[PDB]
Amino acid sequence: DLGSFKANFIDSDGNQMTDVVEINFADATEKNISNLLNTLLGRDREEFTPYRFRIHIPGKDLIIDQYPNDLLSLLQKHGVTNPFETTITLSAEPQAIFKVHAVSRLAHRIPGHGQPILSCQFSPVSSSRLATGSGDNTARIWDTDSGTPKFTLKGHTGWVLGVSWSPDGKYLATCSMDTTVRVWDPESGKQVNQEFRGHAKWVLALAWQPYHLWRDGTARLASASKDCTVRIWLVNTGRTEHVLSGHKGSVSCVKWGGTDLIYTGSHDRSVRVWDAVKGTLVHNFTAHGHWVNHIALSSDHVLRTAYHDHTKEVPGTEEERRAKAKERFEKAAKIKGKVAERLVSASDDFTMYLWDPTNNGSKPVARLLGHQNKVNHVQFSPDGTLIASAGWDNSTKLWNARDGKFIKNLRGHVAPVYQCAWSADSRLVVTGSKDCTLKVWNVRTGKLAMDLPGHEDEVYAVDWAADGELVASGGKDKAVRTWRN
Repeated sequence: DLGSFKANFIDSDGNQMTDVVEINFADATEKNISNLLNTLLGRDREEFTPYRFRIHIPGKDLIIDQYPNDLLSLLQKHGVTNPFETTITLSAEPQAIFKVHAVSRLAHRIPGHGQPILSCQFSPVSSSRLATGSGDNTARIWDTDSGTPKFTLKGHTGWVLGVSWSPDGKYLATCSMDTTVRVWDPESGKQVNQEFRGHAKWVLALAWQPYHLWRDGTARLASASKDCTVRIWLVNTGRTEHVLSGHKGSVSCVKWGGTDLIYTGSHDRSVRVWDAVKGTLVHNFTAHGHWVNHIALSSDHVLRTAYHDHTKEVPGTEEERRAKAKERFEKAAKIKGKVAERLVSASDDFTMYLWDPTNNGSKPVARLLGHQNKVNHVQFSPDGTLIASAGWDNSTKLWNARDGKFIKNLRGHVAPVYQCAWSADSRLVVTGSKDCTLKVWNVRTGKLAMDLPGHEDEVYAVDWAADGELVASGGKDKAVRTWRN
């Protein structure tokens, strides 16, 4: 009946995935073509990768990201005069094997904090445990199964600006205006040893060393401070291994990547890359024309949870745990077959820069222009294909993580957007706003999927648990809220 076409399958790198193959238009659904590609690649029936396909419109420079209900008509609409003897290039984008359901309603409101919540993060193990940091000088651990307080972590004498679980879930770290970092046991609620002292001013951000890189029988932890330095701590002994010095202004943000590089952004308007093992400066990016206050790595989500994944399988031994954590990172961070993390940074002049240190050094991949006010948060999607940026201009913007191109606005908030958080399958993003709402966005369609009123005041912090089940939020009204499907 309907005709056929030759298909040229290329991956995200632009490399041909299989030899050219003929496909009937009658069979040309995304599902069937995805099934076909999996088959051509020799995959096992039970190990198929779900593909979506960007269609390269023959005769022009347009790439369609949303697969059409009828391929033939899409081609004819675009003036493909001979659809039956033109090779169609299809970019294959692998999708998550699992699906995260959009949260849709309040699960629990839990009061406890006496001042605003500034930070919140789920355990990398499951959504059953949540941590928050507050201007009441405490962190808290919450039982999200029942919506009850679990532990109050007291000891800090200034605002808790950040909480961060160790990637294996065994520790929680907190940083504070009191110039200290504290490490806690989230199962017992007890502080581990003494406070980490050394910074001269407020401690602004934390980054755990990825689990698969731990050595000397200890976890390592990086802290960024207003004192313009980063310190690397040995967690077991509380000793500072390295002081990363050179920034001429406050180090507002810090990330620790899967090849043992540390990344920093500063009010001295620079973004720097450091060798964590040697404590030496590797790259100094000076493109920004204003204070840098936020950075993100393409690999953040996979490094956030070490060996913990959607399978809920935890390997038995230290070695196996390391191996699985490493394998997950390398599978997620390889571009063109080589491990290569990307970095995005934001300055107060509304600008973002996209970096590929491995392949570009200090020449940025792209400059990301479009926001009409400051960026308050930026996150790569877990699969590293997209960037979401939360703006003071009431918008969240989506960008291509490969070339920095603007893709679409997420419009809906009526006040500054303070944070965003990706679902683990890269399909959804949740945002929290000054307007006291959370909104869940369908990334593929660009549309509001779910609107979540409830908070009595501004929302400062949001997280989407890696297992997908719960979203958490907190802000000026002091009570934590969890959200469920």
